[PDB]
Amino acid sequence: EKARYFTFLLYPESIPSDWELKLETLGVPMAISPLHDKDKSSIKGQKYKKAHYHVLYIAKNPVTADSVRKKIKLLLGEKSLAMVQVVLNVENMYLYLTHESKDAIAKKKHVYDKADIKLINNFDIDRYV
Ligand SMILES: [Cl-]
Ligand SMILES: [Cl-]
Ligand SMILES: [Cl-]
Ligand SMILES: [Cl-]
Ligand SMILES: [Cl-]
Ligand SMILES: [Cl-]
Ligand SMILES: [Cl-]
Ligand SMILES: [Cl-]
Ligand SMILES: [Cl-]
Ligand SMILES: [Cl-]
Ligand SMILES: [Cl-]
Ligand SMILES: [Mn+2]
Repeated sequence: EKARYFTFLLYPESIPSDWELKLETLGVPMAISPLHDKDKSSIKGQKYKKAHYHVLYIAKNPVTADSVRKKIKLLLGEKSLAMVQVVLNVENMYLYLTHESKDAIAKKKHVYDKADIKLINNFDIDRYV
């Protein structure tokens, strides 16, 4: 029930305006997706999912997803995050940030620009695969 690689979603309405600088205070590598403003909705009668970011988070040692959730809530506020997911395939999850994983492309998801990925704490995907 512990892991090193995690992902979670952040939504503009429920994060502080200085959320990115606050993540920059943590001591773990992260990759932040481009803004996902054009993802297809799962809600009957809507077109777009609520604009959000995806964060790929690399713990230093094996930890629980709950521990990561509590850490981000203490940093960004209780309303900032509902849950944290474990990542088992870190390369595919990195590519998912721009919907360029094989599964994202199979599902015809909206492709984003890799230039809009933000790396914190010298994230380098080659180290984690
Ligand atoms: Cl930290
Ligand atoms: Cl962006
Ligand atoms: Cl850690
Ligand atoms: Cl951690
Ligand atoms: Cl833990
Ligand atoms: Cl995964
Ligand atoms: Cl997918
Ligand atoms: Cl999509
Ligand atoms: Cl596209
Ligand atoms: Cl890249
Ligand atoms: Cl750095
Ligand atoms: Mn998305």
